[PDB]
Amino acid sequence: ASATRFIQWLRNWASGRDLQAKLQLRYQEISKRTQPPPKLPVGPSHKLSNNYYCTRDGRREAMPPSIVMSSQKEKKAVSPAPPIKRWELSQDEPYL
Amino acid sequence: EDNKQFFGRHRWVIYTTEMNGKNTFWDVDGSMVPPEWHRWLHCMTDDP
Amino acid sequence: ASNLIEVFVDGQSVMVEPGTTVLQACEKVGMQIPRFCYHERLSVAGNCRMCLVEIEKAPKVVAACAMPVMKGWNILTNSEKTKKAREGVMEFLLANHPLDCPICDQGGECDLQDQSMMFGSDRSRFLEGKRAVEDKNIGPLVKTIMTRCIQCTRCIRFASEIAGVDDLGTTGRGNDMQVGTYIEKMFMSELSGNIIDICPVGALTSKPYAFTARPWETRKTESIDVMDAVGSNIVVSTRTGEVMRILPRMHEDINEEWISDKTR
Amino acid sequence: LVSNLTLNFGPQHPAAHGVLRLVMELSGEMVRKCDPHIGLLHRGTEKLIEYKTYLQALPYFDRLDYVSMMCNEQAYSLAVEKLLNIRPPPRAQWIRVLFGEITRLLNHIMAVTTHALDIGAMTPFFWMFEEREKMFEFYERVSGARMHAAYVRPGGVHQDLPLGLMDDIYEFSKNFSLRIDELEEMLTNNRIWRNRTVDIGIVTAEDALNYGFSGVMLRGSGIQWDLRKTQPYDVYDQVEFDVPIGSRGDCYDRYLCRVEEMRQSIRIISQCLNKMPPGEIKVDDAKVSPPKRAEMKTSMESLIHHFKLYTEGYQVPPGATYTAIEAPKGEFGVYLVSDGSSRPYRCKIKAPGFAHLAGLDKMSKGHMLADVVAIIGTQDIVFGEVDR
Amino acid sequence: LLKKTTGLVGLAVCETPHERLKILYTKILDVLGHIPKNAAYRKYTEQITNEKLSMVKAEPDVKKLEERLQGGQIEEVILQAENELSLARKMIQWKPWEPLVEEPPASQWKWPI
Amino acid sequence: FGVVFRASPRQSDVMIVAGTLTNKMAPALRKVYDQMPEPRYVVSMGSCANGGGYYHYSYSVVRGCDRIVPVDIYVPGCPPTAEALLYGILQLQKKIKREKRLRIWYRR
Amino acid sequence: QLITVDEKLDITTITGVPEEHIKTRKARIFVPARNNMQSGVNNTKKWKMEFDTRERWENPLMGWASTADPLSNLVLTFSTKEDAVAFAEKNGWSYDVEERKVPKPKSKSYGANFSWNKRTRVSTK
Amino acid sequence: STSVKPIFSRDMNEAKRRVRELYRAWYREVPNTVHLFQLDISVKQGRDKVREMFKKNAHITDPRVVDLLVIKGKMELEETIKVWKQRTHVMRFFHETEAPRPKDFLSKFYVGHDP
Amino acid sequence: TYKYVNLREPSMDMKSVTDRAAQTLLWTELIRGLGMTLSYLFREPATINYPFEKGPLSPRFRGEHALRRYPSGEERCIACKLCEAVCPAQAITIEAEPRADGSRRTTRYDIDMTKCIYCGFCQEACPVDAIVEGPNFEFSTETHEELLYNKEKLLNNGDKWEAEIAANIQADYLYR
Amino acid sequence: GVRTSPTGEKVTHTGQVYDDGDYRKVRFVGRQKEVNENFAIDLIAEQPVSQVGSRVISCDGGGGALGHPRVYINLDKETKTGTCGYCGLQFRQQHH
Amino acid sequence: ADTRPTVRPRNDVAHKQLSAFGEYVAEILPKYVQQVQVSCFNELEICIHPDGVIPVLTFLRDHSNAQFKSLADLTAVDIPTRQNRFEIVYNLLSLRFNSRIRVKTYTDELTPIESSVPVYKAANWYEREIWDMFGVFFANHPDLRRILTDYGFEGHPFRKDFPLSGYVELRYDDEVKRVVAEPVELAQEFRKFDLNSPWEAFPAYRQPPE
Ligand code: SF4
Ligand code: SF4
Ligand code: SF4
Ligand code: SF4
Ligand code: FES
Ligand SMILES: [K+]
Ligand SMILES: [Zn+2]
Repeated sequence: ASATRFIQWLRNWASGRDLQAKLQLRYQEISKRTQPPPKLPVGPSHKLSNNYYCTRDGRREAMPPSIVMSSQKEKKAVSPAPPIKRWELSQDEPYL
Repeated sequence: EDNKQFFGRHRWVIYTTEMNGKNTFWDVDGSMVPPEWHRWLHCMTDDP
Repeated sequence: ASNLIEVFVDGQSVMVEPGTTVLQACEKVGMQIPRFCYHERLSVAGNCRMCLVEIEKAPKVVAACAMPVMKGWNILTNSEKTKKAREGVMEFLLANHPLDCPICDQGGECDLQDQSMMFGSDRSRFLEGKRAVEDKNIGPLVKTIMTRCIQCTRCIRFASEIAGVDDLGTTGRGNDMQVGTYIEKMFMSELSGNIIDICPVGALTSKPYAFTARPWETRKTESIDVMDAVGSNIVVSTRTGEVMRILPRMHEDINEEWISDKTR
Repeated sequence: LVSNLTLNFGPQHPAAHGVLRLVMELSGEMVRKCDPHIGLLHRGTEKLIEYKTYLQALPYFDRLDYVSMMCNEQAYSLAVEKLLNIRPPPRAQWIRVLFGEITRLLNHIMAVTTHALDIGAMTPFFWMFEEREKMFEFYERVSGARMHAAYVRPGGVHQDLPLGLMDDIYEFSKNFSLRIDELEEMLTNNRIWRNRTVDIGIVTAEDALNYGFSGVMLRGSGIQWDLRKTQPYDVYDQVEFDVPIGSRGDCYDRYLCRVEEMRQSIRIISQCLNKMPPGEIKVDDAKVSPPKRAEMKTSMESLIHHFKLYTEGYQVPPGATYTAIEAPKGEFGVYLVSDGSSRPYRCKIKAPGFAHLAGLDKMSKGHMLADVVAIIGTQDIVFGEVDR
Repeated sequence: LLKKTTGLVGLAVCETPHERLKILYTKILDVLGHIPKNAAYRKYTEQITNEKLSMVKAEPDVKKLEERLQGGQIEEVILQAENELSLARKMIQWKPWEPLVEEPPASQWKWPI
Repeated sequence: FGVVFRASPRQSDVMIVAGTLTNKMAPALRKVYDQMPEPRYVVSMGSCANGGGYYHYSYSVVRGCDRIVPVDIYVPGCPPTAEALLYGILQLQKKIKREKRLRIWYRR
Repeated sequence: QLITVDEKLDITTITGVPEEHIKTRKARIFVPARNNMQSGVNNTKKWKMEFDTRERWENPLMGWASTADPLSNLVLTFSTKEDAVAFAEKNGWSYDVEERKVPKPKSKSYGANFSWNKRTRVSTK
Repeated sequence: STSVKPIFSRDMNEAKRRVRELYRAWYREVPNTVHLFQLDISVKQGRDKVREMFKKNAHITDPRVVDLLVIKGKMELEETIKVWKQRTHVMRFFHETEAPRPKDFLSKFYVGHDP
Repeated sequence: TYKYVNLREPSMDMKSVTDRAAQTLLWTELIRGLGMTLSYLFREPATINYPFEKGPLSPRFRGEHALRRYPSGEERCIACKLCEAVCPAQAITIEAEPRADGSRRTTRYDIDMTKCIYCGFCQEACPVDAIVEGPNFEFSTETHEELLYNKEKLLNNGDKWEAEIAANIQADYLYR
Repeated sequence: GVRTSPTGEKVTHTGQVYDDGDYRKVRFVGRQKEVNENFAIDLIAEQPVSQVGSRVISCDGGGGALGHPRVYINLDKETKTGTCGYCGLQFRQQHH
Repeated sequence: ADTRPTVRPRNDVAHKQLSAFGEYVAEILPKYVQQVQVSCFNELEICIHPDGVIPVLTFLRDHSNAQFKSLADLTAVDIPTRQNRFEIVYNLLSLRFNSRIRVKTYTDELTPIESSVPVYKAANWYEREIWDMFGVFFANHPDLRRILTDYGFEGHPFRKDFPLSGYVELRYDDEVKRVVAEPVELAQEFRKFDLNSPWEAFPAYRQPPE
């Protein structure tokens, strides 16, 4: 920013940009190093009623794998899942 | 200090020529900064 | 044999002798009912209520440790009606308990840090003050910090039914109640050192071993004792090539799980 | 075979991608075969992790691909979340995405610049690396460590964003796009750059699938495939960005693809800052998420769960799984296997550069010796994850 | 009308997809004859080829055909077909439909240990 | 500070071992060390180039590059922040500045 | 097709262990005892295998616990006794098996605490 | 039952063949190895060492194992032939720096604890 | 949703062709390349002056581990071995015995600053905020032994920097 | 209190010292045995006891979140002073 | 999907498809497939007799309903508690159908598995690694040798019975002017923490008695 007016124009002309508007170095727009103390929000399970852990059990709701065919003990052909769709060309800017 | 330079070059320290018996007129090293000024010097806080 | 009676455990029938406790029946299929006031080598008391379990089609959860089983019962050990009981019971035992884990000796091998994690809720809704009890000096071996006591009456039944001494007991009423001797008496006996084990909390920790090493950095190494002819099986807990302590090892034929004070 | 040469990168030059001992079989000027030796950095990461807790193991994934750090941690985090059967809070999913794109900016800047450093193009290395320095602060101001943040953990993140950060990330993003346009003003249209990366290392569409390629290698030869679009994980289903696709298949397109991905990262960050939601930063499940110090020092249960989660860790249900993400270089994933204990039984790390390097032999056929420089670079090979 | 490029490197453009596909699906059905008619592979492969071929006849134009086949680019269906065909011949040598070759040990696939 | 970016390994002046030192890669490092013309100062950078860092107990990791060569300056931190590394280099120059070759020679 | 090899299985020569640790170390097979401080018996299930102990001296510089044996920290888990024995047999380590010691279950009865004529009755609660 | 899938050799009679094939491979290579790496041990010493490693495996009986032991040998030789190894890797079989480790009983009882 | 990067068709009109022909024989795009570089010559370098200036850091920064003391002066650490049990690299060694006055305190406490990975876990697991990491990082040493900090070295550093460690923790303990 | 051995070496608050014959002290030759002189045990004893009214008083080391966990200290016994396990500050009930 | 932020929302539709796609492969190649199971986090598992490595992998790569073009991953899991201690695992991708399947076998030290390089060129190196780190041998591999370990590594690291610290540590010796090797000695031993909690964690996975 300290650059003189003559130099400011030159490096815009050579690069063909408004370099002054978008400078590479931070001067003051950054946040100040000190900020007022925060006050963080609490989680959705912070309650004093009807909040037993057994209902929101993260892990015990998991179960072992299910077994489809086990050797120890007219149907339509089935794919592993629906076939992928065809992506649509980006209409914001389809071509570079 | 000079807040009219870009971030990083706006807070610099000039080192004494002597300290703790060492002739630091030349052999200046970053560890000579006392802890209190370290927080301000490294831009960890605003108030000196 | 025709003595047995079929009892279901989640429907999985298993035959157990009449008079078998609910907890014992659930042990056969590998389910270890959580407990605090039970020890199969000590008479039954049933006061922690941490073992409460559901009985199929009944409005009341029956105490696992003491309740005899009748024919054709089913024991739901994972229903929501059973998790509610435990989470509630573990809600109380951690109410008056202090924040001593970082300095309590048992921290790392505690029945209250484990059964709290597995069974108890994950947060506390206690907004009041805390209890605090004054310590006792009952010997140069068993360091005692009774603020962490949770009234299991193990130390009590053990002394009256294993060592044969009748010095330990509970005095008072209700939450004011305390566990101790009520007088400055050193509970001394060759078996006296075995209350350091049964006590599931840091309310009675070994004094020589105190502030020596956390349980999770020691390398156990089964061995035998030679202090006397009985030859008790023992686990020589060590660390960095340094014998940090000695603990009983289970063996029914020789010494169950007790070791004389000298051996300890 | 005429005269096999052990072309070695052991005397590493200023490229900072690792050390590579290369054994080739030339025929005069033209190369005819290759045989990379990759044991030079195998530290055994995949074996140590079997002795650590899932929490203790997290920092390893940071040191696999040491230019795409937070992306790596996210890959590991999703795997543990998936086996834990819990979801991070919605605010956490945005933060992780917010830095995934920032990390992707970090990775490409290294990839494009050093890939240009090797070919003698030295000026673009600095300009963009200055931005890397600015981005390091965002890493440093949230996690306190310039590179190996370990910010992302199973269950969300560790600490919430400090004040004045999002208002400062926005400052970086706004002017950043000017930086790239300067970069393109010396690489894209320059004829010297074109001569080096056009019709070089062309990979056929079918082969790319067979050898096991992923990322800009697959999408650099037409294949329409990006896990951020087909198998989204956190919020990518709730943002707008166009997966660039090349057609020639040569190096030039991959260079174009990477430069285009960085722009498509800005279009995402612009949406992360505006859509950032409020709430907590970690799963409110104390048994998996250790409580904040405030509750630990006040409540009983809040302490125990801070006394076991830092000595024994959290148990994980028995099982195994493979989870993958569109890491900057390519598909990245782990075949974690848990047997019920707080320590993983096994953890195979699918490094995207592992397959992209084995396929170097195929790509190097019938090209001059100097072209292996522009071929290895275009694959963005970092031997941190090749060897592990 | 014909495409200039297929959108992929190493997958050229088929001049007449209609004629090419009718050869392959028809060619494939020939190979499936040897495979025992009770074999599962024949039962399902047969179905997935009759439907594919049937739609080839209906549409006279390439573009509208693709969006009904749901195999991606029309050329990709052709290259998919070749691998499908090449598999059929091998399956005759392997004879997968045979009973299980050998059961696993008592606790081979048991997890956790 | 005059510290150029690239120099031929056989016309170097100081080696900055940065990163882990695998058993496979160890012989190459020693070979390079012997080709350095004197004076040659070796600087260990990071924590895996000092004591094996995170990988101290890895079978295929040389527990500290000092085993393979004699180190002059040790820089901690994994990674040592780009500024800390610069302190080491500045520190090295002083360490050189406290050398008195000729004086010792004159007093032989 | 399939040959018929009728020899005792042994891979001692391919694993790569120096013989010093093969014929010398005395592996140990046992069901880990119960840590008496707790009543949880989830860790008395799987048969662990381990070697004998060896001296740990003290590093003079810091008094740490240095060691030379690389197999001191080696532990393996096996589902049954036989699965463990085989792994030792096919590697050469002279093993020593110890029988599982299942706690002999007891006949607990709360109602005995209050006896008319049995000494089992307790004088307190 | 002992029905086991073999690797290369269906019986010891064929398996022992590759061993003799292999031994010649080393026996004719030791002269190259010494000169290639400019080691400082006479061509005679290498073959004598070579016999030892072959000799210590004489007790083997399993056809599969001998196939495996052979398979490793080719890799060891191929690295040596191609000069992929390095002067250091070649001498690791001889144990120069290692001082004489005592082996008789009274030697052990005077130095330390290792049996 | 995708997009094409290199699919431009050069229009075959004479004027357009003359441009691509003009570009080759006059190096114009290369002349442009010399332009961007020229601009950067007249920009202001982003080089700070070290050591007279420092790179901006944050309160959360991780540096040289140190051990704190209460305002009274007493050691905060109570030898709970959480930090040892969590340090991923096992760079922490600890021993403790009941002090003369019967208070749980350490006797041997060592951190291996070469096995450390500077992960910050130690300061996370401390229930009493004893072991922390100061904002210092310039502690390169000429010998390996110097980088093995025992209890005495850690305590001195804590006392040495405590005027700052508290200042950083003060501004940042709320986020934790 | 830094009380030195007759051999001339300082003694730490842990009491360790390299006695006369041990060679390990040779390392200090040309260098110094760095010790910290702010002995923890001494400083706490300097701090005075505090008088409280009820039998139970709560200690947190001051600062709440910046101090040790909260602990409640019984004070029924008057023949001794209650002590906080973490910080060690003492308390005592007054005129009783 | 459900209103519980601390739990993972199940996607049952994808789970149903795998079960439907389950028998599809169990019926088609019953000579090899031993066991097919689907995990609750939507991941299909196929258990195959080791012989059927090529018939099964080759099928899915090319069948008209599998189309698993790319090999995601290939490793092995050492498990010393089974007669076939090792356990190969193939992770397959399918761009067309956008799904992943996992195929597992079982082998041991002395029972090689046919190289799958013909099916996929991806496994050219992954099979070197498995041999290098675990010791399993792959038949007909074009070029099988060590890829990771150091030259002349007398052992297979990733086996569960291989000590973490190895058997030899390097060092430089001036007497011989070359790097050397010696039996490993550690300044500080690797402390072995014992973490297992003695209380049953998940009742669902409980192994029934013996
Ligand atoms: S007994 Fe000790 S470890 Fe257990 S909860 Fe109480 S204070 Fe914590
Ligand atoms: S002293 Fe121990 S065993 Fe006795 S009641 Fe209290 S907690 Fe239970
Ligand atoms: S920062 Fe991490 S690795 Fe370093 S001492 Fe602390 S816990 Fe250990
Ligand atoms: S975690 Fe803190 S209080 Fe506990 S031992 Fe470590 S430094 Fe001391
Ligand atoms: S164990 Fe049953 S109430 Fe305590
Ligand atoms: K106890
Ligand atoms: Zn206090």
